[PDB]
Amino acid sequence: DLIYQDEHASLQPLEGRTVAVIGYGIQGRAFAANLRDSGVAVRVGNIDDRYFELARAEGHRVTNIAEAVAHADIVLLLIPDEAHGAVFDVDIAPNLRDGALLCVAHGHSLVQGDVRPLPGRDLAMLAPRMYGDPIRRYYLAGQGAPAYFDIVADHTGRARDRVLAIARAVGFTRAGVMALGYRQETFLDLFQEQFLAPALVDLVETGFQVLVERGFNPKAALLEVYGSGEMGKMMLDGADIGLDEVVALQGSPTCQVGYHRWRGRTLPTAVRELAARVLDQIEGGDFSAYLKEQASNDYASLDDARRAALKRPLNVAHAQVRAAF
Amino acid sequence: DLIYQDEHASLQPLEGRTVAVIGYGIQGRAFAANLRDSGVAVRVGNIDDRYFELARAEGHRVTNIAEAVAHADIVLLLIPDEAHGAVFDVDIAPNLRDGALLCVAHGHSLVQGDVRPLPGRDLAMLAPRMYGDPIRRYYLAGQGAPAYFDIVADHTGRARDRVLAIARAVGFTRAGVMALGYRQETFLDLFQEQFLAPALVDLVETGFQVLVERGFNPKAALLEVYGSGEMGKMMLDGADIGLDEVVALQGSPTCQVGYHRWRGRTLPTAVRELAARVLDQIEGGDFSAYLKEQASNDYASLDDARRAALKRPLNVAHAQVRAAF
Ligand SMILES: Nc1ncnc2c1ncn2[C@@H]1O[C@H](COP(=O)(O)OP(=O)(O)O)[C@@H](O)[C@H]1O
Ligand SMILES: Nc1ncnc2c1ncn2[C@@H]1O[C@H](COP(=O)(O)OP(=O)(O)O)[C@@H](O)[C@H]1O
Repeated sequence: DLIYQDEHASLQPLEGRTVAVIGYGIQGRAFAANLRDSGVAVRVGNIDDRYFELARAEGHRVTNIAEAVAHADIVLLLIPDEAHGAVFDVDIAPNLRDGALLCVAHGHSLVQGDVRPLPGRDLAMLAPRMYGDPIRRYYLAGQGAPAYFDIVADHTGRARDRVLAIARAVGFTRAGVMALGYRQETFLDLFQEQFLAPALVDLVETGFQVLVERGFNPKAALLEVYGSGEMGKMMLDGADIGLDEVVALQGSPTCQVGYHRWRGRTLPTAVRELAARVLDQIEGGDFSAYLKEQASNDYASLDDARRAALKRPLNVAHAQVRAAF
Repeated sequence: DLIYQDEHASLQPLEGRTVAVIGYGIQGRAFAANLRDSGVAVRVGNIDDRYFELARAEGHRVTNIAEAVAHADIVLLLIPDEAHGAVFDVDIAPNLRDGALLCVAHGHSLVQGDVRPLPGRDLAMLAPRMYGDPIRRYYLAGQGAPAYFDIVADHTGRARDRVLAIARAVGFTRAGVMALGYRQETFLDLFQEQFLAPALVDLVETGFQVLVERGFNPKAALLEVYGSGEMGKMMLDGADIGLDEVVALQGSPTCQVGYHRWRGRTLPTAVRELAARVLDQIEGGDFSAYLKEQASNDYASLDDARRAALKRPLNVAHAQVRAAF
């Protein structure tokens, strides 16, 4: 495994170079803010909207995307993946200076083919593992977000040092920056969204329903299941020292005994089989198909699931809790 | 439902009264710090150890437990439940001033019979839903922790106002303080520890194993499954606006579509049946039995599960990650 930190990365490759940040959302504003604080010359490329006005008002050298790319050596494409293909073809590819570098913040856009290698220019992924605002927090708190990187096209032979110079300027090198293919990163993102995320909430919901069906106070049921933030905190503390280690160091004897009675025995094999069924759907291409179909409806059936979800006892109870507290 | 806030509670019942905080751990130090900042006269009762020295060094009027109870009108018993029975019988019950109030921070000690009603004195539960340090943070941040309360013995007719005066002084009334029996609170605590907590980690682990078994980078697998804190953050953000609502407001279309494809369909009935099997074990008394047996070994078999857990691929991978980052 190949993991770079502050000692293995240098700010030298950015000296006298202009970085263009495309977008000024939760991702864009964080990168832009850190780069500037690290002494990197940063321009903001953005469309005529509210986000553009914010960048100008916060002192950044802000123009339309095309202008920003023309006046830049490293370009950071930090807008939604839905916009990449169009912006890439019209703004980026035509104006990208000879020997310049293009970076995306995950592999979604590269796997889709919306962003592609260009003869005479470098292309990379530099994907923080924390989305948006934390990147700004961690940085100002002397820390940084862990990140993956992949050199897609190294037509200069300078991509790696420049990629890691950005990674360092933004703070990612402090935690550490590991090498991993954009394709695998994309499949981990989708897997977290399609198996893990739903399965946590389904489980949380199952606990709520069983308590309510057994005549426990619904507001209290929801509060303990996740409403407290206690389940939230455990999973954040777990990321530091380990999930079992949280129970050992923080938990009481009555808690530890009870936890360990059911640890490794709550799930039938059926769960494992679905985790593989979900991966099949991502690697095989069955999801890539599913998604295109939703987008053709204008995400009509998605907006039904949005509204269907809020009718569920859990989301009914949540509204009743927030109102009361 | 009966939920009290700042407007429905008063600091008047604490004016010219002395509050004794038994213990100075993560719970004790937080209560003590807030009470003092709210202008309440607070004494600290503690045994001859490191925790006692900390209280004295931070300016608190600190003595042995028995002395603190004798010189107090409201007593807060904020030490481990293992110590309650002994401290109660020797220190509290013999010295508890006529018409004084005893409070515990959950129902564990009351259900066990270690803390009991006394003729001529008040007894209550005031249980914050966030354990330890957050109580201090939330307070200094102008906020407070949600809490449950139960009046066990109201021999004065003044218990409720004094309980809620403490609740307000500590900050719990800001969020809100709901009425709930100590017995139910105990069963929610144990249920969170025995079904939900294990089932989250089992699920997290299942995701990790499936990814590793399919030739994904183990360090990356663990990072995405919980190591990021992204799953942690979602469940904390979920407590604010709702778990499905987090996906709707923060998630991308590709994320939302994928999440909603598997939401409500990841778990077979077997899961629901165990959630009931776990409740049976807590209400029926089968767990109360299980626990006593572990304590007779001196928690020998628990220390085996502690060490067994750290051998699991997930906890092996966690060590490899933290070291690397
Ligand atoms: N279709 C589009 N074409 C170009 N830029 C866009 C488009 N849609 C949104 N943007 C820009 O992308 C940013 C949106 O950020 P946001 O929606 O918060 O997502 P993210 O977190 O991925 O940045 C803004 O700068 C906005 O102006
Ligand atoms: N057997 C005991 N008898 C009396 N006090 C005890 C005993 N064990 C621990 N304590 C006290 O209880 C506190 C322990 O706090 P800690 O272990 O962090 O748990 P908690 O979060 O429940 O307070 C300290 O003040 C300690 O001195």
